[PDB]
Amino acid sequence: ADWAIIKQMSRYLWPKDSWSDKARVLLALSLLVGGKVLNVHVPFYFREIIDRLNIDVAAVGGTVSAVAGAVIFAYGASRIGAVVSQELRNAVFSSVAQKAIRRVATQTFGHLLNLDLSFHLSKQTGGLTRAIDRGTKGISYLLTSMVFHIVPTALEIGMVCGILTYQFGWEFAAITAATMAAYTAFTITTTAWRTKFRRQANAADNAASTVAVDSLINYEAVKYFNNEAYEIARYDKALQAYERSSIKVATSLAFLNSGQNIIFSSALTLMMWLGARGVLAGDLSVGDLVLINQLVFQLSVPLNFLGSVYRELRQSLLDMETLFDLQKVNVTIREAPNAKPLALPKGGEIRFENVTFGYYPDRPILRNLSLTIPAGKKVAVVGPSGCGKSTLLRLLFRSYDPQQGKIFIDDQDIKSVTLESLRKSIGVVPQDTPLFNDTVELNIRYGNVNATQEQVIAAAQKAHIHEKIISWPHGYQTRVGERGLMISGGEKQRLAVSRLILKDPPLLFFDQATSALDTHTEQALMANINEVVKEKKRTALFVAHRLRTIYDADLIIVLKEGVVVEQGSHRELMERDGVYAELWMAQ
Amino acid sequence: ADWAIIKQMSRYLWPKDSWSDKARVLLALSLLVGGKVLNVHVPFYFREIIDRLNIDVAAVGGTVSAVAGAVIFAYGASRIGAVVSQELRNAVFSSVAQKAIRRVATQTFGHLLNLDLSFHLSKQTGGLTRAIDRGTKGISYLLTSMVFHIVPTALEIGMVCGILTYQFGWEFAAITAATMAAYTAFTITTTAWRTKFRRQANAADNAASTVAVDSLINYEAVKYFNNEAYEIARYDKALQAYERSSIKVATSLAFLNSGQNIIFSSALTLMMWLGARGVLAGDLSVGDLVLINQLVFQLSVPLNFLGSVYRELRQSLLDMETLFDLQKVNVTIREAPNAKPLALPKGGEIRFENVTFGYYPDRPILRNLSLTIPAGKKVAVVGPSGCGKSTLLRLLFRSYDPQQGKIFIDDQDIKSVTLESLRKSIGVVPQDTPLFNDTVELNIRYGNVNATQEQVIAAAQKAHIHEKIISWPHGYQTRVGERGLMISGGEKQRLAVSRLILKDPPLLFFDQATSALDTHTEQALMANINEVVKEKKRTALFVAHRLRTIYDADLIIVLKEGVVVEQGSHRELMERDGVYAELWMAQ
Ligand SMILES: Nc1ncnc2c1ncn2[C@@H]1O[C@H](COP(=O)(O)OP(=O)(O)OP(=O)(O)O)[C@@H](O)[C@H]1O
Ligand SMILES: Nc1ncnc2c1ncn2[C@@H]1O[C@H](COP(=O)(O)OP(=O)(O)OP(=O)(O)O)[C@@H](O)[C@H]1O
Ligand SMILES: [Mg+2]
Ligand SMILES: [Mg+2]
Repeated sequence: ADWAIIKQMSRYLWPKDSWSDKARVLLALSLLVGGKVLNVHVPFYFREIIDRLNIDVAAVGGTVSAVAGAVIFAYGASRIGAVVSQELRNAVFSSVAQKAIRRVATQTFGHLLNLDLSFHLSKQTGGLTRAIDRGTKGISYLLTSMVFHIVPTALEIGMVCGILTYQFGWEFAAITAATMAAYTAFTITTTAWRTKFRRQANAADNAASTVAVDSLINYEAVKYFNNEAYEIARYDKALQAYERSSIKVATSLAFLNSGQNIIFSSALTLMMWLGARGVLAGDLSVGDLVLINQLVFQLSVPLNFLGSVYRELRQSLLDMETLFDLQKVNVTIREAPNAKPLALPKGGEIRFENVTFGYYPDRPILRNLSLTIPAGKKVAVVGPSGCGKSTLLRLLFRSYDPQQGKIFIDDQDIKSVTLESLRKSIGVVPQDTPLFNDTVELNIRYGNVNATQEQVIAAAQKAHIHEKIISWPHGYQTRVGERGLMISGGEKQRLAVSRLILKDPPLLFFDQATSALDTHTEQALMANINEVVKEKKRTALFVAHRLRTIYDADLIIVLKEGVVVEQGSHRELMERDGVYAELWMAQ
Repeated sequence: ADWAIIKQMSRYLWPKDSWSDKARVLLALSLLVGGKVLNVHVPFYFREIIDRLNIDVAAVGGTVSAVAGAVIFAYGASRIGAVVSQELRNAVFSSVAQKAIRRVATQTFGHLLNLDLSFHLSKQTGGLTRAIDRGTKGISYLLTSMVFHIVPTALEIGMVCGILTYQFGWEFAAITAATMAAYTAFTITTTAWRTKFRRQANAADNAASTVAVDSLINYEAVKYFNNEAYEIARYDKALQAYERSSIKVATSLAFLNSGQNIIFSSALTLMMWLGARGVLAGDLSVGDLVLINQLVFQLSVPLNFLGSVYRELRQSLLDMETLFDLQKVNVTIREAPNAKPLALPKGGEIRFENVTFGYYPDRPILRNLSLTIPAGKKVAVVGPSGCGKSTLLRLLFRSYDPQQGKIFIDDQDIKSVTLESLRKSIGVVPQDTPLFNDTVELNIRYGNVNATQEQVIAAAQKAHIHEKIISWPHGYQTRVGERGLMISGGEKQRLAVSRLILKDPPLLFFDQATSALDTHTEQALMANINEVVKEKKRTALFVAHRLRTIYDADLIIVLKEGVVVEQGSHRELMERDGVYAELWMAQ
């Protein structure tokens, strides 16, 4: 299972473009091998010191150079060389690992921004970004563990087994092979038993994080309804589950490490018994026994390093499948192949044909819908609340596809049109208008990020917000706060209208753009919007509950129960005495 | 500096309540000392094996029991005992560490929920929860490092210095003291040089995380204005800064580890030179030399463990000051001492007296404001957009304090009244109404979490939303999505009205509660709200831009430029021919 994830992740070890990080990888591998070779030499120099001081105890000599000085310096310099080269390849491979981090994070964020609207509506705000940054931390930790601690250790077992089989009998090879067999059997058994606790801890951690994020987003809601203790209790219960699972994780890791060190230390005892038997039989010397012990002990050091941090490693593994499964989710809003960009031969003629749509398959909202928005005219869509008139503005934008029927913009099915050209041809003021946690000028220029300050000021006049922004102390640098909450709702809505004005699209969709404005302000703003639409011959589609802003619309579409019940102008709908008349007579 | 943070954190080692986690701490410390003692015995048993196999090479014997069997088993069993007791105290102290994690996280979340509104408006959504969970990870990692790797290592230097000074000369004590001096000097110098890179990496990581979170919150904004590439580029630049700083961090950690291992291995070489000189002079034996080397090497193992994970440790330290500084921020909205709960002798008579307020000190918004909301009457506050009429509803709630003047609810200054009683006496429908990412029924029952299903259904009828919820497939279990975006805005607003209805407060504040509703729906909802207010004699304060919902209000307050320009009823404001007349004649 996880072998597939490791195979997919291995492409970041071997990039095919830069060729300089390839040189860094090769240099890190060469320093890895050199460090392991020096680390395996240092027991040989210790054996040489032991033997030269043991056999030369009878003759009188000095330790400066006569007996053991050169090999003392050799031992010290080889220890220094081993550790220095290990840290040097750590420093070298750090750059490759961090470049892989930035590339993975940017790619995954870019895939997130192209996912469907339904996924982003049904997710949790904290969960996605937690998956992103925790997955990047996982990539970094797992790459650094595999290159820094796992491969060097496996190479250490390789050379230790080879040297103990070469310089000594096959008995040591048999002992170490049985040790690796028992070690692997114990490790896989206890890992198959440790997986439940570690996935439960991750699930409870995610639950606690989502509780905290959802409580902090709705801080005004928790203070308005005095549910601070309720949110604290919810967070506390989630953390109770998390600490129970984490205690089980740690308690079962201290069984893994304990048992695998039982196996390793029993191996060390048996090998030292074989060495003692060899020493007493005259085959081996004291230095050979200390060589055996030192080799196996220097093998122990990386092994209990891996045992100590196994929690973080395998945590990064389940972070691997959660982030990669986030990358593997498909998009249901896909461009048809060989798709031409959207063209507007005449004005933005929008035509719905037999459109049937429901976010849930058992509840159709638009039911056999068929409406024709004329080209270049101001068109108003009215109706009861929840009737499905702001679901036009997100299904015409192709955030959702109809189950039946087709949508045409100038006789072009929007399914057979590139998403990029369609979404640049449509500008919409959303019903709720959250702003980025930045200044006023940045939020205004978000409509066209490469627009100059004069265009931003012009869109500020056209949205009837500029004089207020001048009257403020910070001017256009006034911070709007989190989700545009440090300014008033009417000013925030006018900023959204300013974004639409600065974008200047052929198709304009206003989803109650004057809902939070007083009568004078909405009157002036509607005057500016109407003269913009009439001057540029834009196809403007106004979804509005305030009928007094759209009584001069060219076409008024009354939408009830997801079907057009009546169309026509204001006066025609008055002599129809229909649903629009009942809406208007109720003032 | 950081010593103060460690002192403050040390209270979680010594809890004063449970006394059972105190027993766990003592058991972990006892197993710590026992494991270190056994780990220091195992070189002594290796020395004994070496000596018994060296001096007894002349006489013929077997290794089973005659020469070295008992001490081979002693060596192996002591190694097993050391590692087993180390992992056992890790398992024991894990529970104490995790309980400290849950307590710290719950306390810090609770302090966050009681902070000021201004702090929550001016913060970043990702940043606070990232600080919380990353600080909890820091608490866990730093406690486990200090009890698991730092104190055991310091105890190891203690016993290694003591044993080498006891069994051998003062020369080894002088060498090891000079080694500790050089080690500490190098470590503090390179740590003072490493702090810049590690704080820059944390700052860039926070910047990248905030960019990602702000982009994902505004997914509809980035798709509506086609700024996916812009957000990807912003995230990529932040990640560029992060990877540059992380590469510098790792490159400077591989200098710390390299140099401190230079110092340690030079110490080991010098001590083995002294041991060789002692062996050649007849004072020492071969086993004593291997004892020296084994003691110092088993000291090396924890030291390069700390060197390998020093990044994570000191990262947890700067997480310590960021989370603790989050806990040290004060609240400016504080209850007066000896504060009595809010009483309502007559109805909810609200009176503003000379109130002067501005979120920025250089821009007053309410300027010498003086209005008197009568008791038990429906009162409407109208005015231009941005005039400061929804800043009444958050300054009467005491989310902000006035700079000058006082606010009275039944002749009780709300500054001299407990926040809990004041905020339970006030229920408000906010201007924007985000919902929790849960079902419809949970969002409705958030008004009173301990209310039964019949009361939830009753508030659903009174908010004119129930029949729609029945018509849905999932009923009251319909998920509303992130921030209530998987339902329509009118239905979301009616759910907020339902929360206010279920809360049933004495004071009702509606901040444009019918802004996203059609004329029939707002007419029916206003009928239900008006009969609720009249039946229970509630003091209802309606902030509304739709004047047709509040033409029957008992008092209409016209608020322009932050001062009451005119009051009175609808008819009186008509014969005044003032600002309200100009609002109404503009229809
Ligand atoms: N995923 C979804 N996204 C949007 N609406 C959904 C979804 N699932 C179910 N619905 C329901 O489908 C209906 C679609 O109506 P729509 O959202 O267009 O109303 P609206 O025109 O926005 O009304 P208003 O503008 O007054 O809020 C809503 O009542 C909503 O409750
Ligand atoms: N942190 C802040 N939160 C809210 N408003 C702020 C803040 N800082 C400054 N302001 C300004 O203070 C004024 C307060 O007015 P308020 O937000 O009550 O207007 P409003 O009643 O919401 O008008 P509308 O309902 O038409 O948007 C606003 O004009 C706003 O620009
Ligand atoms: Mg709508
Ligand atoms: Mg308002």
